[PDB]
Amino acid sequence: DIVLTQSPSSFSVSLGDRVTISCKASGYILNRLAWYQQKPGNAPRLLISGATSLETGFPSRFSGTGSGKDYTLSISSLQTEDVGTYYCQQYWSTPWTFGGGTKLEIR
Amino acid sequence: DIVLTQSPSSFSVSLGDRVTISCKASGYILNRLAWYQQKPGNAPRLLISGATSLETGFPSRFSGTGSGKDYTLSISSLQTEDVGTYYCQQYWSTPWTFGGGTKLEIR
Amino acid sequence: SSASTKGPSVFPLAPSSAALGCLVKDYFPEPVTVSWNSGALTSGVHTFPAVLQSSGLYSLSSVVTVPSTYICNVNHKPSNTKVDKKVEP
Amino acid sequence: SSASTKGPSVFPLAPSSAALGCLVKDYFPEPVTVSWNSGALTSGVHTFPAVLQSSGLYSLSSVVTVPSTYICNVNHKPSNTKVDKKVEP
Amino acid sequence: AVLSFHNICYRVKEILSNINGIMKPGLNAILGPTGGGKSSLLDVLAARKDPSGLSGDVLINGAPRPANFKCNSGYVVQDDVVMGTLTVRENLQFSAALRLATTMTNHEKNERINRVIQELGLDKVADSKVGTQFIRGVSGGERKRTSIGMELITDPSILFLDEPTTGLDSSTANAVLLLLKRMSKQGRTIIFSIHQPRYSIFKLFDSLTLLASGRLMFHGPAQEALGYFESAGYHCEAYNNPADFFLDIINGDLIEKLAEIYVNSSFYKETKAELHQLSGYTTSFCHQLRWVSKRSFKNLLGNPQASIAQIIVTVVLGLVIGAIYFGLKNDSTGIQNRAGVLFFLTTNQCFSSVSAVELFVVEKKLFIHEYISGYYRVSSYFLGKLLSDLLPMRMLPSIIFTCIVYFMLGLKPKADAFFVMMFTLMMVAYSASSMALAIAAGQSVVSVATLLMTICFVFMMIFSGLLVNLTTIASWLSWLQYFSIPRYGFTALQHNEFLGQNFCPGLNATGNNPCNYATCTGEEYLVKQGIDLSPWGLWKNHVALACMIVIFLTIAYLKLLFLKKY
Amino acid sequence: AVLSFHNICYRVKEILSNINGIMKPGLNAILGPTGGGKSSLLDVLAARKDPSGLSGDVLINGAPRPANFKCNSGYVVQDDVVMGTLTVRENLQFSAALRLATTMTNHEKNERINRVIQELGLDKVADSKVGTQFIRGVSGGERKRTSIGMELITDPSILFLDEPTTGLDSSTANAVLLLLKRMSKQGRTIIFSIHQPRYSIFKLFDSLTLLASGRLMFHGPAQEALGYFESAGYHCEAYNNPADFFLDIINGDLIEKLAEIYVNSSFYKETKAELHQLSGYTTSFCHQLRWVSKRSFKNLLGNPQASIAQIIVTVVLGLVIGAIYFGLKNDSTGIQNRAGVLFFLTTNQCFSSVSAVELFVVEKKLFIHEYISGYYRVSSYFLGKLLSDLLPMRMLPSIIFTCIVYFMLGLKPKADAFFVMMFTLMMVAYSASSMALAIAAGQSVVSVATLLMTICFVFMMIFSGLLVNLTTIASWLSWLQYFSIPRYGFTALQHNEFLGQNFCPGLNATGNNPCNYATCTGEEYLVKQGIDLSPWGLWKNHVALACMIVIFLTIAYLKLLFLKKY
Amino acid sequence: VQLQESGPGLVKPSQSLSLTCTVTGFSITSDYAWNWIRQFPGKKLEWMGYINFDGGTTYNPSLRGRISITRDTSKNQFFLQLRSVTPEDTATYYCATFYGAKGTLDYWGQGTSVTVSS
Amino acid sequence: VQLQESGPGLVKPSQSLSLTCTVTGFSITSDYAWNWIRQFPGKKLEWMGYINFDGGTTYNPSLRGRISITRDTSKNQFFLQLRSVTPEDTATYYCATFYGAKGTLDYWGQGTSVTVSS
Amino acid sequence: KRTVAAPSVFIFPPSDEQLKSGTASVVCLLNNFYPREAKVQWKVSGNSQESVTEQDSKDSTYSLSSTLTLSKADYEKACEVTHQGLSSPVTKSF
Amino acid sequence: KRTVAAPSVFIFPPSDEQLKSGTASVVCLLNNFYPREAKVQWKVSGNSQESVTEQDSKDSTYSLSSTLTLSKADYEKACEVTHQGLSSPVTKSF
Repeated sequence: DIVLTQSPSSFSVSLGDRVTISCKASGYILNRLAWYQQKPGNAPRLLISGATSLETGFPSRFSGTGSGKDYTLSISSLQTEDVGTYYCQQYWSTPWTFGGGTKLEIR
Repeated sequence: DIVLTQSPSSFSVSLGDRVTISCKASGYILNRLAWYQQKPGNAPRLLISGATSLETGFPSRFSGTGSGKDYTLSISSLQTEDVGTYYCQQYWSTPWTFGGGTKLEIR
Repeated sequence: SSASTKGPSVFPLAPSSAALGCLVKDYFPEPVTVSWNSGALTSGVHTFPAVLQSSGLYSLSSVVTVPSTYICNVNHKPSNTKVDKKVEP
Repeated sequence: SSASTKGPSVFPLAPSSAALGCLVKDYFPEPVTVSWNSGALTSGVHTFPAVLQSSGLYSLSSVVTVPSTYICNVNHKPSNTKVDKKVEP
Repeated sequence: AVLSFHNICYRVKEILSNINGIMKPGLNAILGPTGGGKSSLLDVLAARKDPSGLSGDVLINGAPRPANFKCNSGYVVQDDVVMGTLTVRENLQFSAALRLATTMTNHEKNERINRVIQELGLDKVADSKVGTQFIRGVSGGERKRTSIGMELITDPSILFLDEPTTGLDSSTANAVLLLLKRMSKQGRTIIFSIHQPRYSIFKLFDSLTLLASGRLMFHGPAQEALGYFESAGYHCEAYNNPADFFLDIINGDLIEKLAEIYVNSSFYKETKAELHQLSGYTTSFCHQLRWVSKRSFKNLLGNPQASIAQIIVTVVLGLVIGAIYFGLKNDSTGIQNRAGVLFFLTTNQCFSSVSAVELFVVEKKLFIHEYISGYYRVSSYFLGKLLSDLLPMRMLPSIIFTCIVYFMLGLKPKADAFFVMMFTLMMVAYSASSMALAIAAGQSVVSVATLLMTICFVFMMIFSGLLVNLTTIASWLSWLQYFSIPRYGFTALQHNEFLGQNFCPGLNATGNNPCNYATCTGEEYLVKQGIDLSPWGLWKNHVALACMIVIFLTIAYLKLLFLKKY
Repeated sequence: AVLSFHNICYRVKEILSNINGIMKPGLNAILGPTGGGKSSLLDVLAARKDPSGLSGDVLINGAPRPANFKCNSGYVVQDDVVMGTLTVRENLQFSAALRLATTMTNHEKNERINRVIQELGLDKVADSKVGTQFIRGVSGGERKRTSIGMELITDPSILFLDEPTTGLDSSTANAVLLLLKRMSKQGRTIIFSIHQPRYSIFKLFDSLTLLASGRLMFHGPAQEALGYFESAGYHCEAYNNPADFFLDIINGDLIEKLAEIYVNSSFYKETKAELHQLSGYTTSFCHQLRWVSKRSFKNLLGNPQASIAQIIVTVVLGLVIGAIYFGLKNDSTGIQNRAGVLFFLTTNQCFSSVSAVELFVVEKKLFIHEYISGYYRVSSYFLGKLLSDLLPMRMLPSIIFTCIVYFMLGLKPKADAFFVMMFTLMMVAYSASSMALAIAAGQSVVSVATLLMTICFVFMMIFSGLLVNLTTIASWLSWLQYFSIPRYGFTALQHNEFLGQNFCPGLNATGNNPCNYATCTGEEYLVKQGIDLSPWGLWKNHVALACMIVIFLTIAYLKLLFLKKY
Repeated sequence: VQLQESGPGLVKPSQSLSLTCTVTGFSITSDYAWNWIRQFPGKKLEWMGYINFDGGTTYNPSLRGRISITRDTSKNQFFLQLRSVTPEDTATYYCATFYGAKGTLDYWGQGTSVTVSS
Repeated sequence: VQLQESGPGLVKPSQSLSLTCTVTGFSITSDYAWNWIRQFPGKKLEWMGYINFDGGTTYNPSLRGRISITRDTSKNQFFLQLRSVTPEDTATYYCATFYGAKGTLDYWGQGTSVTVSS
Repeated sequence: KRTVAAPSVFIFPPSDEQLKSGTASVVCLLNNFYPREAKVQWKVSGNSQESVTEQDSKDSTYSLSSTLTLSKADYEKACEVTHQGLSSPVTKSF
Repeated sequence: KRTVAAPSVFIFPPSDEQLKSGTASVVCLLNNFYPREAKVQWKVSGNSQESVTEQDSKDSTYSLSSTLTLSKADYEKACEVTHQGLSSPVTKSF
């Protein structure tokens, strides 16, 4: 199967700053990568589908900019609504797999 | 190549009536069928795209209901805005082909 | 047409000095056929493609080319108006 | 949620009649480590998962299970608040 | 009966120039160098050569040979054509079943067989197998006796033997010729050719005919030949064999001298006077079909390679395919797997059917001998061999493959779909096998037919529809697809599997496809291969395979009908 | 030189029991039935049999045979191994090039060849070809003389011939033995076996040795044998050959009785006395490779099927493929066409390489004779035959296919892509050919090796990656893919074609795909086949093919190193 | 469109776990594939399997023989049944919809916790 | 998005016809395929060919060897060039965009007439 | 391109027979013109009709025709063509 | 299912040493309860923090701990636990 690594388990960033989350695949994923945001006490919510397309209902402050085996999620000008845990997921190979998750513990 | 037949060259219909236009293919088309409306002096305008799906910016008074080799375009409760020439087109095989066109004329 | 059956008006016009034109003005249902000298001269005819009006009627322009007696007549269909018109030599 | 670097408050509470709990209240940055009898006892410890507050601060609950002198002390890293607390037998 | 040949000439270019002689009850030998007349005279005397070249006259008891003569006389081939996997009793029974009249009770035929098998001294081997590659059995001398007994069934007044000891050790060859001399004393006329006989053999002959380069060198009583050549001017020493001394004279220790002396010699004038003094189906088609089929079936059972080996390879390959393709999916790989496994199954039926080249080729010498001897019609032979050998060995592997693979792969779980696969795998095997028989029939060697078969299938397999999309080929090649056996099989199997399958999980593409290129159902795959979605799109392939069977089995029959027998 | 043998016994189970004799300048014949000692005694005397069984002693002029003896004596095979597409001059030149010392000038070797070719009476055929399937040439008598001359190059004091008259007509067999008697008068000791000589041959012999069932039955001067057997109690008539009369006595008109008589006979005691009066590389590797390669190249040029026919088939098949796949598209059919044409090209290099089975198998008898005779090392032979035959006939068809198909199809229009295809087609041909030589080397028949090769390629071709998607196979079979030659070729070709192609017209799909399942670029196709998109994903396949070449060419060499020569 | 998990929140070791999911605003036999996903106490996510709109089904190899998914098309239900349950998993369980053409989990239930222990 | 045909409206028999199409609001090298379609006097439609976003091109077999389509990526132009023009194929010529994933001609120019006569 | 042209224009007035009917159909024929794309305008504006036809059989010029339908109250009281291939338009009166 | 158990509750009051500092951390420990999911309320709130830890290592119940931060002006003037495993809360005072 394919394993996803998110390199930091947690961050520490100030409000209003830029932040960038990295997801590394073991195999080639050819942009079949999605990002999920989870607020505590709720289901994961889809944020990006395909490596680069943003879901309707999120602001253009978010964008994804990966290719090949290395993928990344950018927030430019992060805001107080963005605090949470972020996961990448591959959907190339039928045993679908999430990254370990990374937590933006806004400080 | 694939030839499309529209059976009548022209109709004759009253306002508020129901009308139904038939397109027959020579080969199997597997719903790769589109309909175009042309007003005189203008380019053809796309109406249905894939045998059953309707374009945003047309009334739900139109719908297409084909399968296999035989396809049809229905108008229930036609109106004065609908008068014109209608063509089917296949987009299955690489030499794309239109039906001979059929004209709606008021009665 | 907005509505059901009515028969054509017909008028042949004599030339300046040559060609003969007869106009078959407003009619429906539309499958009109036109005859010159009742079929005695089928050569050199051009019926121009018919018009459509804002009422939805149709009009047809019938022409012959010939250095010149003549008849323009029209066996029009559901109206049975077998319209007939004449000119002098 | 905003933390500037600030060190923990610490308090051990003696039991009813047994287990000892010391609470390491509000602190940041978060890499805290807690020590019982300054490392002379390590069996039967449970540090409960830490909280987070609306200010952005963290809190940790340290417990020992033992039929009982004791020290709770905390070698917290980025503020040199090496906090130390005692109970009598 | 006395057999007399007068002014015999034969041309293909002459090979027998002018020959005169008489042959009589007793043991009569035809000798000379191998390229000489020796074999061709035997085959003229026996009516085994084409009458178009023959320019003299042959009489029996002073009357012409009847056209029936091939049925009333025995002829024994040099290398034995006997069935090596039947027993001696069974080989004689097959000859008796077809050369004797239909009038006779089985006991009246066994009286004939028992008189024959006792007279030949075969009693200790009557129920032993006649020996094969996989079966040790009866020895080469007894194998030669067995072949003689197949001709003695009819009580022939004349026996012809081609080279009867040219293949046996000297201590066997003397026992074979001592057996033949005891037979000659029964009043049978025995006529035979030989290669360089020992003095120990040459003493037995009742007449000698000697031939070189299509000229007669001597004809007369056999023991007079030495005195004739010593009178003609040659010399034999002590310790030297006359039969080698004659071929030495022919080889110049010139043939115009030896021919002219014989024309002047006393033995010619006596022969010429004698010749001027002398010049004064059995059975139904059904019974032939029954016995041909029966012998052919015992032969199939008496062989490991033609039966057990192909069944074992089928079961093993069926389980290997069953493991590699285990549990087919309805996903992005499911089309590739179903296309590739069905393409393996049809092309494997073609290349495993190349073994049908061997059906008639290995039997060719036996067929021509038995056909000339009047055993059967070409119709009852050809049908009796299809019905016995080809039919069961093409049903079995088709049934076995289908029973093993079908439920391991998880192909469509419907009863008629399973039987349509089984019937389609079986039609492609008979069609490929019939093409092999059309290429092979009448040829004498397996290798050229096997190559031509293999070359045909690699070109047919390009036009199969897996490797190239047939809808894309230029119109001036495109009609070549109608000639391909693998394509009709593969199209029928793809039609049967793919109809009503889905391959995009989570996407119901049945009423529309939301993005044009996705290829999400088996109907989209079928039309993209140019296949017809109607029930006639399935069955059109089976009528095409039935036509290729009928055409190729006719070409195979007409090849045996117009083969040169002589 | 006199060759003497004392108390010879040999066992595989004994086959020579106890044998004693002396052989001398002159013409010495070994006779008896075919299964007797006759051939095994010749091969013991000649040192052509394994010393592990030999239990007696053999002795030349009163001194032991040296280990060098195989190089100092001539041995002529029964069926001639001479090069049928070289000339008589060239066959003698190849023997002279390797059996004479490196000291000698080409004129000093041609003096040896001229003395030999004149003494054999070959002068009218010195520049004629020695005869082949496609080439009429020198007749069987002069073909036998040519084989004798290849041994006379060294002036051997002893000649051995197995069965020298067997397979020749009686006038030729006399001319060969008359030639041998003239050679014996030069002081050479000539020792040979015969199958039943004519009286006119038997008069020539200077000694006779007679053997049956591994017992000696006479040894002495040849003309005394008749008087010995008539004294022992048998009778010869007039008109009968002594040489047939001896084998008749051995056949019982018992061998223990006839062996006991010989032990008591005068000729034994006289022989036993003398046997107690007695007993009281040449050349570099480079020169061998040079001449082996040269003979092998002249042989390749002297044959149509091994050269011209494979080139013609390659050009025709290249243009047929070039027409069917003409002008590849970037549409929904373009993946199927590129996958299928590249799969045809690699599997065709495998099945056309099955002809490499024939390389060593057809030369086996010639190799074993020349190796035992000390012509060359196994290393210089094996390399000199790879370098000459296998190397050019696997470059050419790979270059031709690439030049024809590439620009007809319109494969990637880049210089390095064209040369990577050409190199990949060439590596898969050498790898498949090396596997053929590993299966074939040391075997005696083409058919079993050809079947085993064909069975290997159909299993390798399932694991190629077209017919089954390799990412889906169960883990306990999946490791079988690493053993397949077609897969490394096909993976390297697919990598080279598909990178940077697009297959969905009117859609860009480099940064995203609007709907999944669509498969719109060659990278999506490659990763869906489990192929690696890095440059190591291309080259990994060529290091794998180079390893399979080195392993299989080592197995082919070790098979010739440990083959049984005796 | 809308989903809701339900079932027993507490189960014995070596027994079988069972959750219903009820769907509204869409038909489970019209389109899409219907998933189960679990989130551990260690906050990692595991995807468990699906049932497709045609009733075909697929599972994560980590759950070999333990899992099956089934449906009742009479009332838009599908069910997770997970046998030989063990205290080492003890996760929060979600049903979700896989959109097919887009490739993503677009709609989720609120999820339900399951406790497993002695 | 926005298309516009231009060129000579009148041409000689056996000459070459030539139309430019200029695109605005989108880039011709970005995504789609770019078509030419003609409508005859006595209305019927014929599709003529395309150039793709990568510069690959395809033609109707009715126009064998007569047609080519080419582009200038400096200024979002593509061109119909049709040689050996004949009075039998006077028509109204349109450029249009083929959307690829959807499969339809979604955007059209207003079209331009061409007259051919002796 | 056949050789470029202006129009030529002929008025088609009523017969001595037609005027008995209370209305008239006065007409204007446009002939020999090129390349197809004239227009007609009527003077002395309602109930106008016009139509156009293909190339002529010997020079390949076009033909066009147009109508004014008119009453006995206003007949006894002209067509003009804005063809752009002229230097300026042409007119004639019934 | 371990056997079901409504909580046990122990108050954790300040030492003889702590009250010298002007503020206090007064605490309430929840122990032996099951299955995880209880809550704590503070009497004589807002100044509160709490956590639940993992299963106990020998009887496989749970532990939880909770706090109030308080002043020398208001310490010397209880925690109540709500759990559904019995029909009522339980309470004790520092």
